[PDB]
Amino acid sequence: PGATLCLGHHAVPNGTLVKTITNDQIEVTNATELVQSSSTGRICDSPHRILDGKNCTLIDALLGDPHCDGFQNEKWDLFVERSKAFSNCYPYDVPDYASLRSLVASSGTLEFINEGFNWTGVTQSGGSYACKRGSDNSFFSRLNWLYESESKYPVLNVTMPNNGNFDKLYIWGVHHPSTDKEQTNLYVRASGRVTVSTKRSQQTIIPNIGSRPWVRGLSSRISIYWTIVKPGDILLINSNGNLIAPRGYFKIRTGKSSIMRSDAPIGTCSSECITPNGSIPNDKPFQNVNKITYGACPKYVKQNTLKLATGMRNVPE
Amino acid sequence: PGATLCLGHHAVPNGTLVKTITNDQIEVTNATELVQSSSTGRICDSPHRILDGKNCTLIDALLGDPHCDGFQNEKWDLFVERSKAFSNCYPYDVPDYASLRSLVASSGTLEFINEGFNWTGVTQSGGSYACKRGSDNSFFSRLNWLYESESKYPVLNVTMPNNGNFDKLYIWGVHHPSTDKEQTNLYVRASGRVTVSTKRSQQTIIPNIGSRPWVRGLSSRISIYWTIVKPGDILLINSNGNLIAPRGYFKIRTGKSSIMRSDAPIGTCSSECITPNGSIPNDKPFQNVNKITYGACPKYVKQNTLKLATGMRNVPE
Amino acid sequence: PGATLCLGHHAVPNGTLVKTITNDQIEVTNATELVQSSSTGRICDSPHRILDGKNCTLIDALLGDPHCDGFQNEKWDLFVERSKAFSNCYPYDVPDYASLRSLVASSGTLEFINEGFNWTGVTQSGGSYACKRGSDNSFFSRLNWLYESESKYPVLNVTMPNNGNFDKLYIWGVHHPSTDKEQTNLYVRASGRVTVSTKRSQQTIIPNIGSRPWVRGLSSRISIYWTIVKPGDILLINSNGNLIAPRGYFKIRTGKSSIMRSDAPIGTCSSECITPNGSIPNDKPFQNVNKITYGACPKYVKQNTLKLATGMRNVPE
Amino acid sequence: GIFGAIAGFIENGWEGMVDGWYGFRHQNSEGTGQAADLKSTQAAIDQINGKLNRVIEKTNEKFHQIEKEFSEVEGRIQDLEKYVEDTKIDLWSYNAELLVALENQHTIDLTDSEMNKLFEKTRRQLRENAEDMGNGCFKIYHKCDNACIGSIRNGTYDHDVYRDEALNNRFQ
Amino acid sequence: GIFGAIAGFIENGWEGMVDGWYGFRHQNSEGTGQAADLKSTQAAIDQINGKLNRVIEKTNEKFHQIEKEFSEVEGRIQDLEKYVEDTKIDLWSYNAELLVALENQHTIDLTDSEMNKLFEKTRRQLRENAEDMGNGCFKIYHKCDNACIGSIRNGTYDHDVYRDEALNNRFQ
Amino acid sequence: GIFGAIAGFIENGWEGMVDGWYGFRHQNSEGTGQAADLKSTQAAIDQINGKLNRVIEKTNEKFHQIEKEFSEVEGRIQDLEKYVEDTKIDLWSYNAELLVALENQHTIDLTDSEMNKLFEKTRRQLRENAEDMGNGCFKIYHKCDNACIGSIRNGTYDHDVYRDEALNNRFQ
Ligand SMILES: *[C@@H]1O[C@H](CO)[C@@H](O[C@@H]2O[C@H](CO)[C@@H](O[C@@H]3O[C@H](CO[C@H]4O[C@H](CO)[C@@H](O)[C@H](O)[C@@H]4O)[C@@H](O)[C@H](O[C@H]4O[C@H](CO)[C@@H](O)[C@H](O)[C@@H]4O)[C@@H]3O)[C@H](O)[C@H]2NC(C)=O)[C@H](O)[C@H]1NC(C)=O
Ligand SMILES: *[C@@H]1O[C@H](CO)[C@@H](O[C@@H]2O[C@H](CO)[C@@H](O[C@@H]3O[C@H](CO[C@H]4O[C@H](CO)[C@@H](O)[C@H](O)[C@@H]4O)[C@@H](O)[C@H](O[C@H]4O[C@H](CO)[C@@H](O)[C@H](O)[C@@H]4O)[C@@H]3O)[C@H](O)[C@H]2NC(C)=O)[C@H](O)[C@H]1NC(C)=O
Ligand SMILES: *[C@@H]1O[C@H](CO)[C@@H](O[C@@H]2O[C@H](CO)[C@@H](O[C@@H]3O[C@H](CO[C@H]4O[C@H](CO)[C@@H](O)[C@H](O)[C@@H]4O)[C@@H](O)[C@H](O[C@H]4O[C@H](CO)[C@@H](O)[C@H](O)[C@@H]4O)[C@@H]3O)[C@H](O)[C@H]2NC(C)=O)[C@H](O)[C@H]1NC(C)=O
Ligand SMILES: CC(=O)N[C@@H]1[C@@H](O)[C@H](O[C@@H]2O[C@H](CO[C@]3(C(=O)O)C[C@H](O)[C@@H](NC(C)=O)[C@H]([C@H](O)[C@H](O)CO)O3)[C@H](O)[C@H](O)[C@H]2O)[C@@H](CO)O[C@H]1O
Ligand SMILES: CC(=O)N[C@@H]1[C@@H](O)[C@H](O[C@@H]2O[C@H](CO[C@]3(C(=O)O)C[C@H](O)[C@@H](NC(C)=O)[C@H]([C@H](O)[C@H](O)CO)O3)[C@H](O)[C@H](O)[C@H]2O)[C@@H](CO)O[C@H]1O
Ligand SMILES: CC(=O)N[C@@H]1[C@@H](O)[C@H](O[C@@H]2O[C@H](CO[C@]3(C(=O)O)C[C@H](O)[C@@H](NC(C)=O)[C@H]([C@H](O)[C@H](O)CO)O3)[C@H](O)[C@H](O)[C@H]2O)[C@@H](CO)O[C@H]1O
Ligand SMILES: *[C@@H]1O[C@H](CO)[C@@H](O[C@@H]2O[C@H](CO)[C@@H](O[C@@H]3O[C@H](CO)[C@@H](O)[C@H](O)[C@@H]3O)[C@H](O)[C@H]2NC(C)=O)[C@H](O)[C@H]1NC(C)=O
Ligand SMILES: *[C@@H]1O[C@H](CO)[C@@H](O[C@@H]2O[C@H](CO)[C@@H](O[C@@H]3O[C@H](CO)[C@@H](O)[C@H](O)[C@@H]3O)[C@H](O)[C@H]2NC(C)=O)[C@H](O)[C@H]1NC(C)=O
Ligand SMILES: *[C@@H]1O[C@H](CO)[C@@H](O[C@@H]2O[C@H](CO)[C@@H](O[C@@H]3O[C@H](CO)[C@@H](O)[C@H](O)[C@@H]3O)[C@H](O)[C@H]2NC(C)=O)[C@H](O)[C@H]1NC(C)=O
Ligand SMILES: *[C@@H]1O[C@H](CO)[C@@H](O[C@@H]2O[C@H](CO)[C@@H](O)[C@H](O)[C@H]2NC(C)=O)[C@H](O)[C@H]1NC(C)=O
Ligand SMILES: *[C@@H]1O[C@H](CO)[C@@H](O[C@@H]2O[C@H](CO)[C@@H](O)[C@H](O)[C@H]2NC(C)=O)[C@H](O)[C@H]1NC(C)=O
Ligand SMILES: *[C@@H]1O[C@H](CO)[C@@H](O)[C@H](O)[C@H]1NC(C)=O
Ligand SMILES: *[C@@H]1O[C@H](CO)[C@@H](O)[C@H](O)[C@H]1NC(C)=O
Ligand SMILES: *[C@@H]1O[C@H](CO)[C@@H](O)[C@H](O)[C@H]1NC(C)=O
Ligand SMILES: *[C@@H]1O[C@H](CO)[C@@H](O)[C@H](O)[C@H]1NC(C)=O
Ligand SMILES: *[C@@H]1O[C@H](CO)[C@@H](O)[C@H](O)[C@H]1NC(C)=O
Ligand SMILES: *[C@@H]1O[C@H](CO)[C@@H](O)[C@H](O)[C@H]1NC(C)=O
Repeated sequence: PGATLCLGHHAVPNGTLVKTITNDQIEVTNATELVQSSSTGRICDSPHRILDGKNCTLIDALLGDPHCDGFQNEKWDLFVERSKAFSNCYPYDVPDYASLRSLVASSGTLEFINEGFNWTGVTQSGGSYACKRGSDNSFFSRLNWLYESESKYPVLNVTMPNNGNFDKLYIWGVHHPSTDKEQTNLYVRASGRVTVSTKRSQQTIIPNIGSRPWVRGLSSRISIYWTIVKPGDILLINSNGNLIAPRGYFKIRTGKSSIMRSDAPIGTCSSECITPNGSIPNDKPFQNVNKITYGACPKYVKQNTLKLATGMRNVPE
Repeated sequence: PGATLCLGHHAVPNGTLVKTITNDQIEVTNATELVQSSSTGRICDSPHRILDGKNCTLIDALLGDPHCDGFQNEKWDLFVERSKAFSNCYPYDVPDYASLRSLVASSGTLEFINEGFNWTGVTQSGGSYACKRGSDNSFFSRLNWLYESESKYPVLNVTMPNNGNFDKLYIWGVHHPSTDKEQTNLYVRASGRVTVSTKRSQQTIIPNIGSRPWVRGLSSRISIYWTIVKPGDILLINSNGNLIAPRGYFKIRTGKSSIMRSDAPIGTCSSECITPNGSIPNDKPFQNVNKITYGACPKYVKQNTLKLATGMRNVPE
Repeated sequence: PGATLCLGHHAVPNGTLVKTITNDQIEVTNATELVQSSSTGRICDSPHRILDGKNCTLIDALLGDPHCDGFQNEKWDLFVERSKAFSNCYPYDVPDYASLRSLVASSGTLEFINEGFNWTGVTQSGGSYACKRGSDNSFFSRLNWLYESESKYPVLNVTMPNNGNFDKLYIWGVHHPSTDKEQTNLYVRASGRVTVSTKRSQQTIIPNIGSRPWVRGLSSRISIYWTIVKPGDILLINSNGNLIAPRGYFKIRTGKSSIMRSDAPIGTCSSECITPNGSIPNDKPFQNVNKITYGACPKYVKQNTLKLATGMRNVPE
Repeated sequence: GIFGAIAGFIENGWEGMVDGWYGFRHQNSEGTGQAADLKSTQAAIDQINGKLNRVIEKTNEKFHQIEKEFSEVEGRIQDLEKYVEDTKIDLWSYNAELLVALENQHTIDLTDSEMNKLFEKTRRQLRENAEDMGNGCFKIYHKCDNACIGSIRNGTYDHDVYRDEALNNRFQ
Repeated sequence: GIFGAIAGFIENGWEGMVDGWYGFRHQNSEGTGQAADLKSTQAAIDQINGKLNRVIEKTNEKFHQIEKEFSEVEGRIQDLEKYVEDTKIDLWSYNAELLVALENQHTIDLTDSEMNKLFEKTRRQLRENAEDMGNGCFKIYHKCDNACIGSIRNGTYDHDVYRDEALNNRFQ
Repeated sequence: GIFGAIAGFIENGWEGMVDGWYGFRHQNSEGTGQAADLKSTQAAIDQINGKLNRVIEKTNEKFHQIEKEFSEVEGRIQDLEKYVEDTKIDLWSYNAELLVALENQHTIDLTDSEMNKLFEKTRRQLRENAEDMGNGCFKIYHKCDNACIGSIRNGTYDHDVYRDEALNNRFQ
């Protein structure tokens, strides 16, 4: 004359192993994955403004390499550099390439404003067959190759004040001829000098004559440099030869823009987190896809799986 | 015929919400704040030795800009640079300004020992109206502007051994004239050269003639450099023009000194932790006032509040 | 008519104090040490390949300082630099010494392949009494001191393509004579120039004539530089004087090699973890021996002891 | 495991309980039955969903950073860029590993706790009318039909109604 | 919450208990009363003060560091300086958030534990002379005046003195 | 400490128990005795060895890194190298300090738990034949010789054999 009442808990036939403080592997009824380990392989074109660089690196679009003319005045949240990109203008180098690429990438714009520099006494718009634009010998669109006029090259001494309320980025250069005949033919003097200064800073570059390895038709080179001018400051360009002059300035902005090396295709979808492998969801706190990321992303970790228990210990019969 | 005995716990009418592993907001009877989020706005002048730079940056006090003469041979735990500081001597630049500022700041002293360099054949103590000291044209107090004597400038080749038991910091410079007439008038030769070497290191700087933007009366510049000489090593200064010579050395020390950019006023109080906003108490483990700090400080975190429960769950009736 | 049954737990007469969340010091029956704080003082010669530099720094073995001839073509997992090391060849400097030391150390090999550069028109294998090899004046074994032949020094313009499938490291240099007579005697021209370029990069160094402090017999110097050439790229060396030419290239590898400053002796034992104090066991998760380590090592922490409880609270009677 | 109910004095779980995490099985004069306890089930689920919501709380948003892959050997600065990133990754990997270990240890203990709490709540209801058989079951010393069992499951069991009958059966 | 006393089988706290964290309320032949238990109160306070002292243990002292604000665009080196600091701040912010969550979870559980321990200590004193009513109260089956209640509160209650009277009332 | 057994209602440990962590002492008609309980002992040891194996799990292997000691003053880049390393060391030192504090708090609580579990298991075996004296001891109200005590220690005690004798002694 009585009853039995038993207390108890559920179980499942298919439990899942998790780690604890005390156990490398203990079975619970359910768990959820905390490490994002897959990607669709596509960079979603929303919500960030993606600019596909295609055949152009950011620096070649900045300087104005002819096949990069379509990038004039472009904007981006994320500039995507493709591994197939190539230069096809005058062979060049950028001392501290990495820094110029970074500061332009972070600025997020190639917005360019022409300025009327006073180049009285020299010929402008030098060109080369290494840098063709359609049918004609040409040059970087944002740079101005100066050379002798009527067999003279006077000491250039020109100024450009920043009377606005925002910063100006100036890209300029120095020409390295391959022989002494080139040097005297272009600049009369046996050696040049380029000095670009502000109230507070100065850069002097002395060109170097000599052969470099043949690239796109030429053994000569140009070297690229940059100068930022704040409001109330003044740019002063002083040269007696080999100057590759700016045509104006780039507007510098601050904000959330950046640049990524990736060959992933761009698709029509929305994703906050971008990796070079493609966009990834961000519902999990960690990810093992790529330490390189952009946007609202899970944190990169070495583990490819981390199971968070969402149920009790599984004790079957 | 009996009694009732009830066990229980207290509660308060005014509980406080805290976060737990499982609950974003749960009410406990009391809690204490772990993030320091306020400042009095004053930098306490104890226990650290505060040196208010006032109108002077550290580098201008180092070089000896006339309105910074009061900083000669000063010491500090924390040098405070004010945003109103200004240079008022010969316009100049320091390649790697940031590093020289850092190593002097960390050394914590401007202690300067004159040395008798042998400048036979040149005139000493060149001056400029850009750098007035009272009524007279003058120059940086710790630098020695050398120039022609009787229309010659011989190859200077002078030495200064470190026979002591501590390191010597030498500050020196190079003069950039604005025109060729200046160059020949001051140094005879059409171009100068400054080489400063030790047994193990060397620096050569070639000056550059040309106009820079007008600053404090001048389109010319000087460029500042530095050389450390260890015990048993020797300084050798070699120049055929444009040398801005040191007058001696700065004693380099190691220790706890540093430098801070701040406009906060200095007050009579004691505080171990200094931020640019002012001193803050350090009884809490974290702070959200400023990532820039000096002394025994809480750790900077992004959160502006973190409540540590100091009581049980609050269960009112 | 009954019994008593008491439940209980053990204790020990010699408990050990540990820290908890709530207690700075509470006694448990046993604990184990988690911070490795001692070393035998010997670097175990297994399982990593240890190369004792002895009297030679890595850079002096790279360049080929005569007393370092035994290091030609050596390999290592860990190169150990001794504090007694010394240079005994031509006095020199390396701009960015730290980086060249690092990239060679990480490469882990001094494997050197001679290449037949075309030095027609100059004399080769200049020597100096500062760099004796046995009875004869000599020079760095991997460098080639070029100078005038029959009182001329033509514009050198030589090339070396990388037609293989691996990277080439070239070490080269520039000679700084101490006087104008040296300059003209060795290179005819009043000043030299060294330009080393690839398709994508270039370096030009202008030598500087003048006295430096006497070192090993000389007031002149040489300056060391380096250039990496990838497969399909080409090295081009262009100079009109003061060139210190490479004799070939070093094979660059990637892998686990590195370099350590230590005076600890090398012993016959096996240890995965190496510190400058000597090898340490790696059975504990943390260590307080040295923040400098190599291999499979515990993590460095500031604490010199951390006791993990391995037993219950100790409650004696 | 720290209370000793789940995987302890309760021998195993019930795969046939599909409508709750915790509950009751009974045998009486009218047969046998099973019923889920929703309050204890919901208490454990609420806690687990709370910890899940915290772990996924907010995604750091980062924009321009440092470079992390390099095509050229450079030395010092590249060594430091690589070391900074490797340092960061190792610390976040440590945080992730520890977080999951601590959370999973706590989840196993809290679910064990909720099982124990339901058992203790039932024991207290039954007063002197039942005895703990040691395996999660109570032997109820009086006739307890389906409504009576139901009264225990919904917290309205009146122990005074049955005490006389239960005491008589318990003590011979 | 993990023992189920506070916010569990004890329905609510006592705002009128101002001289302790835990304690006793009684009803007997002489009236009603309330008294704080100092030992349990002090045990919970000591633990909380221990964890508070650990959290505030030692202030790192730092002197010359790196720059963290910049007036000029510079590129690579400034990117790395900013990234290093942002990395550090995010990890310390994580440590601070986790520390408070873990500590607060533990503080709620330890204070629940101390309440349960006092209840279990009282139950054990009473032996066969009282029954647990399920809400934190014991029904004491014998006359228990103020001194008797006091004896229970200070651990000197002698259950043998009252056992005969209590057994008689309990079992009809 | 969180269950209140070790350093709680069990007054102290037994230095003379050398063959186990937990166990039984008895007094009966044939004398007194002590015996270790291996299952509870092993359960606590297994858990501690599990946490020990996790703490020593894997050694990071690092090869070429950054420099950490410097013979020359350099400024900006050296400041950053030093700051990166000091930042890393402080965070690992924090992880190590927290890890040991959490683990040691948990080890003390789990060993307390295993003691409580053995006590509760024994209580449940004894049913109505014994009473909890409040200090970790049961008063067993029937003749219980060495084999009987042994039956309790190995989980085969049959409470029905002694219930009549025990009830008679318990209730006058
Ligand atoms: C310092 O030393 C360097 C190295 O010796 C010299 O540099 C070389 O200069 C010559 C110019 O005289 C360069 O020659 C040119 O090579 C180009 C590359 O050709 C490649 O591709 C073709 C297939 O398309 C292959 O067959 C070939 O082997 C190469 O792999 C050619 O495109 C050029 O040819 C065109 O112009 C010439 C006219 O000169 C025609 O005859 C051709 O038919 C064609 O129209 C040209 O031959 C050579 O590439 C340079 N080498 C390097 C490594 O840069 C410097 O000149 C020297 N400095 C001084 C001052 O002497
Ligand atoms: C390369 O090109 C640059 C740019 O054109 C030249 O640099 C200029 O050089 C002239 C000197 O000939 C500088 O002129 C000086 O400007 C000073 C700044 O004046 C400012 O403030 C006043 C109010 O106080 C304003 O009205 C004015 O507009 C400016 O905003 C003046 O202080 C100077 O004036 C004093 O001296 C002159 C005598 O020359 C008197 O007439 C005046 O009354 C007063 O006493 C002076 O006028 C000019 O500032 C420079 N510009 C820049 C940008 O640097 C280089 O000279 C040139 N190089 C070569 C080799 O030709
Ligand atoms: C620019 O200015 C610098 C500094 O004045 C000059 O550099 C000096 O040049 C002279 C050469 O004329 C160097 O003199 C040499 O010093 C060597 C170092 O000797 C040290 O060790 C000995 C003990 O062994 C001590 O007694 C001595 O005091 C030193 O501490 C000696 O080894 C040399 O001596 C040998 O050669 C000479 C022949 O010249 C013999 O007489 C000796 O017996 C011995 O065989 C020699 O005396 C001097 O060291 C340089 N100093 C520095 C700091 O570099 C530059 O020459 C000058 N430039 C120009 C263009 O003038
Ligand atoms: C200026 C000119 O027309 N010179 C003739 C050359 O064609 C020739 O040398 C040949 O030069 C080829 C490259 O020539 C250009 C180029 O890069 O396209 C021609 C450009 O108009 C010129 N631009 C300017 C502003 O001067 C440019 C410039 O001088 C260099 O790029 C500077 O480094 O050079 C190519 O290299 C051929 O291989 C080469 O033979 C010379 C002598 O042969 O004759 C000139 O009439
Ligand atoms: C040396 C001198 O007296 N020269 C006369 C100049 O006054 C004048 O050019 C004027 O120069 C002005 C600046 O002059 C100084 C200065 O900076 O104060 C005068 C200093 O004594 C001199 N110091 C030395 C050691 O030579 C200094 C120096 O040459 C430069 O700073 C080097 O860059 O120059 C100011 O620039 C006026 O605007 C300018 O007209 C010339 C020609 O006018 O006459 C000289 O008699
Ligand atoms: C070339 C030569 O034999 N010159 C004679 C010198 O002995 C002497 O100047 C003396 O030079 C000494 C150092 O001489 C060497 C050296 O460094 O050993 C001699 C080397 O053969 C030479 N190598 C080459 C390829 O030319 C080397 C070279 O010129 C320099 O190292 C370049 O900086 O110099 C030492 O310095 C003595 O102190 C010095 O007197 C001169 C004039 O005295 O006579 C020459 O016959
Ligand atoms: C996302 O993309 C990254 C970057 O491309 C992928 O990581 C890369 O994975 C490849 C695997 O093919 C690694 O290369 C291989 O390494 C092995 C040795 O581990 C070697 O035997 C092969 O010959 C090859 O070189 C590569 O190192 C690695 N890169 C980095 C920077 O870690 C990743 O797999 C992609 N993830 C997803 C989910 O798509
Ligand atoms: C301590 O001082 C720091 C540094 O000055 C203070 O942080 C700064 O707070 C200001 C708020 O006025 C931030 O500037 C503002 O930003 C907003 C957008 O967030 C913008 O709309 C405003 O026009 C203005 O630019 C500034 O970014 C921030 N600086 C840093 C480095 O974080 C801080 O508030 C002070 N704290 C205390 C307790 O005094
Ligand atoms: C492993 O080797 C390291 C590096 O040599 C040792 O650390 C060094 O310990 C010495 C102790 O003699 C420290 O120097 C001394 O500092 C005190 C002040 O703290 C000063 O009064 C002395 O005159 C002397 O300068 C040195 O700073 C320290 N180096 C570093 C980088 O921390 C360490 O002790 C060795 N550990 C073992 C287990 O062998
Ligand atoms: C509850 O917490 C509050 C705030 O954390 C405590 O108030 C502090 O009390 C101390 C000691 O009297 C004062 O020195 C502080 O200035 C107070 N801080 C604040 C922010 O008011 C309070 O003492 C704690 N205890 C109780 C029982 O309320
Ligand atoms: C208690 O801890 C100590 C030290 O942590 C243990 O002693 C170690 O014992 C092992 C196995 O016998 C030896 O290999 C080690 O060399 C010992 N270490 C030290 C520092 O002595 C001990 O075994 C632990 N257990 C007991 C029961 O004491
Ligand atoms: C431009 O430069 C020339 C030469 O120095 C000068 O004559 C002229 O006035 C300057 N300005 C303009 C607007 O041409
Ligand atoms: C200083 O230099 C001159 C010129 O070189 C020289 O004659 C003189 O001896 C040197 N020493 C002293 C003390 O003047
Ligand atoms: C080497 O250089 C000389 C001079 O430029 C040249 O005549 C010769 O052909 C080149 N090649 C060889 C193999 O000598
Ligand atoms: C509880 O169950 C009894 C018996 O089934 C039922 O009569 C009563 O309505 C229920 N009450 C509540 C509050 O669930
Ligand atoms: C305990 O309380 C009783 C009754 O009030 C009192 O007589 C006795 O002295 C107290 N003893 C202790 C140890 O507190
Ligand atoms: C338990 O102990 C009893 C009494 O000593 C013994 O007879 C029996 O064999 C034991 N059984 C088990 C399963 O240990």
